[PDB]
Amino acid sequence: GMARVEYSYEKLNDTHYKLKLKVTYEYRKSPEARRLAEDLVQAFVDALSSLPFITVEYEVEEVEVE
Amino acid sequence: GMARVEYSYEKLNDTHYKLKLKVTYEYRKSPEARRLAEDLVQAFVDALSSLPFITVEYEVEEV
Repeated sequence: GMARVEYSYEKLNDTHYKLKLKVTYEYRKSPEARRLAEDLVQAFVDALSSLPFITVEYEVEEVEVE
Repeated sequence: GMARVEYSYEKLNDTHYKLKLKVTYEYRKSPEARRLAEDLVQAFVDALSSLPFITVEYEVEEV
């Protein structure tokens, strides 16, 4: 399908960067692509949240088709 | 299909960091899932690598 990731981030004094990711993707009505997209986005979520020197917030947006 | 993202990192400064990623996935015979997995990886990477406080090194493996 197709995917997009735009972000907002904020830097305050002595406070590690705060990051918000907006994840939008289309799975073209394919169940395997939907399962794989949710598993992969979640896998990226677990990797980025674990980073201790940055605060990560998420917004995921599924789209059936273009 | 299932997917997995291994990760590591190291300190460059107290603001700049180096993030390493290893993405593994399967597409379950679905062409749409395969391209979607790759577009998702490219989107995350381009977004993270555009952050001035992050440098990204990554590899992708199919299973």
